[PDB]
Amino acid sequence: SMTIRFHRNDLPNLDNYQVDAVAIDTETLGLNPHRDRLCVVQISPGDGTADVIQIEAGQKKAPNLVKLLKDRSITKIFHFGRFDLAVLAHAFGTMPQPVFCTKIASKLTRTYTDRHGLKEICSELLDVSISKQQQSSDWAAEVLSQAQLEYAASDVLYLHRLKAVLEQRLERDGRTKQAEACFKFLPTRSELDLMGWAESDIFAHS
Amino acid sequence: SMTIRFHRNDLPNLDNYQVDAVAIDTETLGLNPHRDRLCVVQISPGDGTADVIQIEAGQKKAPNLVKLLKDRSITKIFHFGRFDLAVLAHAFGTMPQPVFCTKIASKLTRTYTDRHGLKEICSELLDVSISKQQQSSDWAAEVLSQAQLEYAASDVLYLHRLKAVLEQRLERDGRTKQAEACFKFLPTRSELDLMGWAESDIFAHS
Amino acid sequence: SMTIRFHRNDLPNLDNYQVDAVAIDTETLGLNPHRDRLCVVQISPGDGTADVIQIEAGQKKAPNLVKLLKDRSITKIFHFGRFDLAVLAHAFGTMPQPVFCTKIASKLTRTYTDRHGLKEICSELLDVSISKQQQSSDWAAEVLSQAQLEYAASDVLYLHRLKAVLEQRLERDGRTKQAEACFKFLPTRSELDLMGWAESDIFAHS
Amino acid sequence: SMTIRFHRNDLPNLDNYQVDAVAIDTETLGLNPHRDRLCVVQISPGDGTADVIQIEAGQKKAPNLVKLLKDRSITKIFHFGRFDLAVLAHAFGTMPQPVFCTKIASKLTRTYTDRHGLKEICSELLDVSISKQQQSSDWAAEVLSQAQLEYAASDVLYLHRLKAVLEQRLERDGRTKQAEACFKFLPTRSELDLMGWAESDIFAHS
Amino acid sequence: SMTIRFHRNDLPNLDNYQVDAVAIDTETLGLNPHRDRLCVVQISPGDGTADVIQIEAGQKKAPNLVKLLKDRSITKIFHFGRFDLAVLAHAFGTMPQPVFCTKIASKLTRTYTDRHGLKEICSELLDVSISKQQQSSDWAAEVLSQAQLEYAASDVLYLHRLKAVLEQRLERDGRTKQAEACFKFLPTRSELDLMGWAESDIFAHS
Amino acid sequence: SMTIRFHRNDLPNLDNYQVDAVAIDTETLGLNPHRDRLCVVQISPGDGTADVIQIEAGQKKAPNLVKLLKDRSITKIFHFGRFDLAVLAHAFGTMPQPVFCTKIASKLTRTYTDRHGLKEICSELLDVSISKQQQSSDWAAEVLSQAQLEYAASDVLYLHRLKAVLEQRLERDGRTKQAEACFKFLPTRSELDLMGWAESDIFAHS
Amino acid sequence: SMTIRFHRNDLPNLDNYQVDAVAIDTETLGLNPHRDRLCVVQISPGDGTADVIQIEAGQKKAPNLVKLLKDRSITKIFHFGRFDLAVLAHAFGTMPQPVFCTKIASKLTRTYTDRHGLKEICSELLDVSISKQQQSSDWAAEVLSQAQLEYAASDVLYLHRLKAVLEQRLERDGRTKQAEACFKFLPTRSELDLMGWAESDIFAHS
Amino acid sequence: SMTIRFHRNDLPNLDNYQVDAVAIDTETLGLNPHRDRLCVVQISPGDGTADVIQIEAGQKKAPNLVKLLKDRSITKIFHFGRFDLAVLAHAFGTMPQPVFCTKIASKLTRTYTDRHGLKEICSELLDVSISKQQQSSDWAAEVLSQAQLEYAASDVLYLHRLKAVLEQRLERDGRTKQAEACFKFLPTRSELDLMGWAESDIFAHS
Ligand SMILES: [Mg+2]
Ligand SMILES: [Mg+2]
Ligand SMILES: [Mg+2]
Ligand SMILES: [Mg+2]
Ligand SMILES: [Mg+2]
Ligand SMILES: [Mg+2]
Ligand SMILES: [Mg+2]
Ligand SMILES: [Mg+2]
Ligand SMILES: [Mg+2]
Ligand SMILES: [Mg+2]
Ligand SMILES: [Mg+2]
Ligand SMILES: [Mg+2]
Ligand SMILES: [Mg+2]
Ligand SMILES: [Mg+2]
Ligand SMILES: [Mg+2]
Ligand SMILES: [Mg+2]
Repeated sequence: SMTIRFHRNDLPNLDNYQVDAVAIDTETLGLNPHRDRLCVVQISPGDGTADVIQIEAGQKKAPNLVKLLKDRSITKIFHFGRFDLAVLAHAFGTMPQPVFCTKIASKLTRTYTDRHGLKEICSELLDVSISKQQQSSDWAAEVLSQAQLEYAASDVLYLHRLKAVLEQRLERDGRTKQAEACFKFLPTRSELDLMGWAESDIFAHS
Repeated sequence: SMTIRFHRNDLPNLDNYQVDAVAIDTETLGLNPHRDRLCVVQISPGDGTADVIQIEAGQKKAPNLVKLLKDRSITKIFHFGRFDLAVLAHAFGTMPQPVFCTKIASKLTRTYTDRHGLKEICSELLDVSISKQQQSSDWAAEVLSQAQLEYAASDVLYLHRLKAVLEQRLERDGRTKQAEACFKFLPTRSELDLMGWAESDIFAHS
Repeated sequence: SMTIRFHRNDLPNLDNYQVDAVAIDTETLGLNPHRDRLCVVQISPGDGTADVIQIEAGQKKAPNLVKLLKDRSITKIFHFGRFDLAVLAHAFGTMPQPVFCTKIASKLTRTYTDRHGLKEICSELLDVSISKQQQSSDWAAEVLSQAQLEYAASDVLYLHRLKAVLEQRLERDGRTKQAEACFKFLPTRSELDLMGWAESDIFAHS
Repeated sequence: SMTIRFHRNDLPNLDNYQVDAVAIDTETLGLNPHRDRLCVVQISPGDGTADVIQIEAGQKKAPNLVKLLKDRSITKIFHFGRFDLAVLAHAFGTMPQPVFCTKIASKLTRTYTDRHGLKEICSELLDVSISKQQQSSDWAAEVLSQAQLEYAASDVLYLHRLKAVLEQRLERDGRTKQAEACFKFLPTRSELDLMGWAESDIFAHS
Repeated sequence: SMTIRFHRNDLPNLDNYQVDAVAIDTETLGLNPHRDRLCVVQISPGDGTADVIQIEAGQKKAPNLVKLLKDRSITKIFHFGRFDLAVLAHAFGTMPQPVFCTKIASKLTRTYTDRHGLKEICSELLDVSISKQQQSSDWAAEVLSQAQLEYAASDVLYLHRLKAVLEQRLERDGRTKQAEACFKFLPTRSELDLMGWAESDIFAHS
Repeated sequence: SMTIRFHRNDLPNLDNYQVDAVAIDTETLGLNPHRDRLCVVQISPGDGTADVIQIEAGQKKAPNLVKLLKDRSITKIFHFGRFDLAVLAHAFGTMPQPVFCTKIASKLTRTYTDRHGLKEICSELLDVSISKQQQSSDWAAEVLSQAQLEYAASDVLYLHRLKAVLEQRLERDGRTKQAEACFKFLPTRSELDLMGWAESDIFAHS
Repeated sequence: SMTIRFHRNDLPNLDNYQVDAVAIDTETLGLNPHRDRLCVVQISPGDGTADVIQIEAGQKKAPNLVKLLKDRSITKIFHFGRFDLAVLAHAFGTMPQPVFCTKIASKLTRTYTDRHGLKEICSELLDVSISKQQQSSDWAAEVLSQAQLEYAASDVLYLHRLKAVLEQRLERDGRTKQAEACFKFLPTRSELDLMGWAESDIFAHS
Repeated sequence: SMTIRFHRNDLPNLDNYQVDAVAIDTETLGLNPHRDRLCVVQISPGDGTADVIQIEAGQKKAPNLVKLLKDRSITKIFHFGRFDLAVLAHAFGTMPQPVFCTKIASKLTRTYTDRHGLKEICSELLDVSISKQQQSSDWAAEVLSQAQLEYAASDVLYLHRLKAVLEQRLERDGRTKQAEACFKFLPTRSELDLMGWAESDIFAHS
């Protein structure tokens, strides 16, 4: 479709990615990065379109995508980047930075709710309804459905708008500096997950 | 005693504190910084002596101590600095930095135990036995006992040795960079505690 | 509308409030009064209308509303006043009294259920259906919607009727005196919450 | 002994009780006042002696003791009066008042510990060691041992000293007014226990 | 209606009750028999009709109903008689016996489910759909609704049919003798509840 | 129907069972094999038809079915065979082997979900919707309904297709060898359940 | 010794057992009667001596002991008979009756404690100290130690004294009738354990 | 000492290992094999001596030890081999087999206890007291203490005796075949741990 570009292995070029921030999500075979391989990277330059990239089993390189991940002048926007950063670093050897996490930003601004999922915050903050996938998907399937492409694109099509609103909220309630420190630490939080502390709050007393 | 110097309100001067790192702990009326005032600051320059400073109710200033807290060329060593940093920032208005936390360092090196208390790690890493206070203390008492001064000093007399050993262990098992990122974030972790997130892991999914 | 009067900062006058009891609720940025500011005070004199007052960030005074809060000849009716009393005292410096809490009264009369929410008790006791707000609201928004005004007004439009029925039930089952003692203590319960005991039943054994 | 006077049913007179406050504890057959009868009332006028009164099965009256319970000019001191007030009111028909509870006072002053038992607070606040009874006692036995009399007396011999110290601590940390409101409510808390709410915090949200 | 006869205080006579078994349920102000008075007794002779008896506050006698409760030649059928037996014994001073409990019988026969409620077992065993009351009822109300009468009657209109089917199932799977021993003990189980063991399995190890 | 053949006690012959694998499920009176007898065995040769065999109370033999269970050249396919293997071994004295368990295979392949029920995996892997039985069934009833026969047949009509897809997934993600070792152990796991370890993970540390 | 007579398989005669009550305990290979065989029966006629009977693997008969178990004129005293009754009935085919259980009697009299073990109640009620076995024993060993014989005898040497005291306590606090009903039901409680309800309180609501 | 031979990296030869079974344990930096490297392998040929082998950081080969691990004619005895098998396979690339696990064997024989630790079973089954290490050890230390060597040797010096006794117990209580099936599966259980199922019972329903 005009909204969703599908690719195998990597972006074909970075012509669409002369931007200051990109929105990223991933699909995997599950929540254990050492067991469950990366299957899809979905990314948007913020212009209302998305690229959905199918990652092959055993794929070690994605040079164009990795250029964006390494580029320190490009902010990588995630919703709950803690997981995606670990998966991406594990897959391609580069820990993306710098980052903005809309879920951390939601936790620091939407102090009246415990519901910080992407669907909930898109409805509340953007008046955008994204459909939640009900049946679980084998994202390692050789052929991905158009339904799967649409779900994957919906994860990134709105993160730039979400970041814009959450930055306003962070400034309004006075927590911009703390959010930024969380974003600076988040790559280390993901590293510690890969290293063996996925189940531990390193800052907890016990 | 020759090991422990007692002071009211503040250090009398910084003649003893021409150092690159200081060891710090505090005593309070309890674990809620908004309710439970700061009562004692104990600090050591690492030379085998300690200063124990009695903090008065309503005391808003401690200029000599605060000079050390603000001095970015002086590393402040804590065991579980997350709490002390919040108490100190709440009391005097300065968030101390930069910091080294021996409890975070223990969690990242002593991967074979869940026991990361100061007494346990001093015994294991330093062959130093520190006596644990058994009965709970009113640290807001007008007169502090010599026993209380000794307990307070024991909290800081060994942190320089502990940091030396833990830095070696961090380098041996390859986690120096992650530890340093945790130390950079820790002042924000303490800020978030004071701001209302004391009971939340900001990096958790839910 | 004729049912709902909107105001900024404060009631314009007390012409509508020559009454023996007022019904009050609040909206905030969340459940932590030290973190989450007061955003809305909604109040009804019991005549089938409601005033919805938008409270600005940093607002320290609301003189007309505070006159009602201080007036010991005016009973302040809440549903779960424990929270609202703490928020109001924190915002404006006056602990409202005397009070009647329809949730405490429900607990002492509706001994056949664990459901003591306002919607449930309005349906059962008054045959009045109030719509529950489904999506969470940013009550600190510069502009409040008419939907938000209606939700806020629904919190206070029926508390006088509810108190009338609950007083009858308290007398029928013989617990008026105990309810009144609870209402006398409730301002202290809210004070203790602000002081640091929000998570503790002060009367519990342990 | 000179410290402990034993009585059957009631105090023989109130010659020893021309005082402004009395210290009281009880022994029962267990923690359920409707099932487990009152067996012993122990009381001290604060002069370093104690009266231990054996209560018979089915005993409905204790006129001299009840005169003290009703006397509003005499403060009844308990450690955790919530239970004793319910037992006494159930046994003799009078809810004692006014009261001072050293356990509530401890909770409001000893903010650095979760240990608020009588033995712990006597050691810490009074430097008085009271022996804890290790084996459980049948307090309904026809004959009480001297050991049992000593345990019962130890419960009341020090409450006046404890109240003196805790009043100083309440004033030092600024919570005298809140403590007094708790003491005023406590008789109602005990009434609500007898009425069927022993397992419910009436002030809880849910 | 022809199915439901309403009475105040007691059955007018026992002309309808020349039977070998009666079906009984009750309504109360809640689940604590010492606090929550008996409000309704509903009873059926098994002929497809039901008597619904409104019990007044403070009512100590119901002579015709109590004749049935005491009559050892008449089996009293309950669904979960453990509660009703305690309420009835508390209200009128007679522990009904002998009894049959369809819930105990269900537990001993319907070994393939954890759902032993009356609605579930009537649907499964009788192909009879009884409507569950959704909103909670004040059964102490001076005036009971026809809806309330129908709910109360539905509790007893089918227990004879249920007992017939459950007796067949008990015989089929070989547990008639154990069921009968449970029914013989059940009045004592209800007595122990009234005596103070409502929260304890007396046969448990600990 | 042409899809479902009903039998009493046993298959009439094995003309339909000249196959390399059979799909099997059972129905019982509940989840405790020592208490809850086998009531139904449902089996399919994989050709789109199913045999539903009613097992009588006290039935000790089913010679034709047991020939299939013992035949080591015939793989017995189950969904969660752990339970069925114990029930079958308990009923007829033969532990079926070798086996394939689609639930173990699902756990080893569908690493992105915790939902491993037959309905869920048939929908996801086969695009086959099987209706879940909502009301609980007495499977020991003398007469089984056509609805019950259809539910029982649905348990086995698709297991050959499910095994085909799961074998492909096991090979794709590299866990065929581990799955096969689990299938070899499963008969012992069921034996240990019958022997008294039904509630213990024998491989757990503690 | 003169206190302990050892036997293989059975009592040699009943010359010592012309009594109205016997005290009984057992030893097994564990707490699951279907898995863990009976190994020892220890029994006392109440005269200060005990018989310890070693039960062989596969032993189906113990005629002299079983005569006592069946004899309805002989009360069988246990501490927690619920388990021993199931083990004995499983081993020899006779459910012993009538019974007295000192643990049920303790629960109904010692309302001031949750500690109802034999050692605790012997110390408190009899002033008799019995040594608890610290290391776990293989009671199926071909040769039992004298230490094991002494432990086994200590289980029964004092139950007659314990029953005497507990009967007095039951009469004093008015619960003799309820205790007797519990003793009448206990054989059924043990039957239900053997039948498959060992983990269920049959009288519970859910 | 004559009992303990220390080696760096590997056994110097297999002259001592012309045996049918070897006893093995390991020491690591913690319980996560992907994070916590192998530090020590301790092994005994069953002759009352032990070899303690220090494993270097990054060591990928131990050819003589690995010859024993691969040798299918040599049974590898562990206490809780589930962990050691994963650590050894992760370190050197060979999954040891066949195996005997004394902890699984204990679980299948010592049905009267939940205590299956090596110290407990050595005391009970062998009358051998092994000292438990109290303080936690850094097993990655460049220099291991003689105390550490003795602890490590104590883990393997008695496993042959333990296996001898447990085989007798397995035969006595009839579970040899089930134990052997568990031992055959255990290498797969350890593989599944390394693959990502360390926290899941693969045989559980859910
Ligand atoms: Mg996604
Ligand atoms: Mg994401
Ligand atoms: Mg300290
Ligand atoms: Mg500290
Ligand atoms: Mg509101
Ligand atoms: Mg409210
Ligand atoms: Mg006492
Ligand atoms: Mg007391
Ligand atoms: Mg009912
Ligand atoms: Mg009922
Ligand atoms: Mg089935
Ligand atoms: Mg199945
Ligand atoms: Mg025993
Ligand atoms: Mg016993
Ligand atoms: Mg070891
Ligand atoms: Mg081991």
